[PDB]
Order: sequence, then structure tokens, then C-alpha cells
Amino acid sequence: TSNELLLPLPNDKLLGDPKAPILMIEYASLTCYHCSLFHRNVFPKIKEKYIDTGKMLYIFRHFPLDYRGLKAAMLSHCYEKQEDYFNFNKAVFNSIDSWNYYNLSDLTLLQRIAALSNLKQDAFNQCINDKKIMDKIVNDKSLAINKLGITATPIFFIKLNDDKSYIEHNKVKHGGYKELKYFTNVIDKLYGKAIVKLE
Repeated sequence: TSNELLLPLPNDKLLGDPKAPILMIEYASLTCYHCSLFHRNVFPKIKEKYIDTGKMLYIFRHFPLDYRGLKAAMLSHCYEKQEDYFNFNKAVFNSIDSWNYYNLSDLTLLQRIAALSNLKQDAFNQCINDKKIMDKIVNDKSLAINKLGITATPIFFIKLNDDKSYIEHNKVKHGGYKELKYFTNVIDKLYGKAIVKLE
């Protein structure tokens, strides 16, 4: 069920305090141009203002649409520490202009990123060919299509980080590129309600 999907799951990768008052779940393709721009220009201030400060727990979930993006989503699993995993996805978004737009199977950009992060070639090769990880990514994607009605990206669910509450998923959904002021409005209002409730 959708309500069960909009909580931290045991295999989710987390960023920020697991017990933060607010929860943001994002689904996005790593090769999405507008997502890349959002991650370059808006997300860093969201992280500084709400994640680093313990106000909001962030959960990124992959939604790959192509070879590039699925292989990249797979390679992200070579990065275990929460900051490393986030920094890998950030590097892929930041490097979007550097894919090969003619040979869509060319993964030279991922070779670059792996080298810069000192990931050994044996680990790289294992991660980029790991069928168990590929299957998890594509099943989590089909589950989001089925249960949450996702088509385009980025999509965001922003809600109180309370496992006991029932909320209709479309009421906490935000789609597409949003400027910083949009999210600060939404998150500040939710946080204020969260704190009152917690006291």
C-alpha cells in the first residue's frame, strides 16, 4: 500500500537525522535534465537549511529511465556511507552534460566518477553488473509506478516523519522543478506544525 511506501524502509538510504520531525522522499532519474538543475541550484540550500540542521530526514529513491541511469543507480550501491551515497548521486547529476548522447551505452562518465572517488575497478565492475541490485532498483521503481502513480520526475513527498499517521499520498506530493522559496514555504509550515505536535 501507498501509505506503507511513504515511510523509511529498511533498505532505504538515509540522509540526516532518522528521528527528524519532517520527512522528504524524492524519486528522480539521474539523467533527468530538470532534476539535475534542481540538484545543482536548489537542493544544496535545502540540505543546508533543513537536513544538516536536523529538521528533515531525506530519502532519495532511484527512478531510472534508460541504460545510463540504471547503471548509475546500480553503481550508487558501491557507496555505503550516507554522505558518500548522496555525494555519488550529486556527482552524477552535476555531470549530466558529460554523458555520450550518441552512444547511449557509453559509461565513460561513470568510469570518471569512479576514478575521482577512488573506487577500485574490481568494485566498480561488480557493482555495475550486480543483478540483485538491478532487480531491487527496477522493482522499487515498478512499485512506485503501481502504488504512488509516478510518471515524470522529480517527484517529492513531504510529510511529518511519523510512522503512525495516515495521509493520502497525493496530498503530500509535489512534482517537477520547484524553486527554493516553494520548498521553504512548504517545509517551514510543516515543521511548525510538527514542533507544536511534539510539544
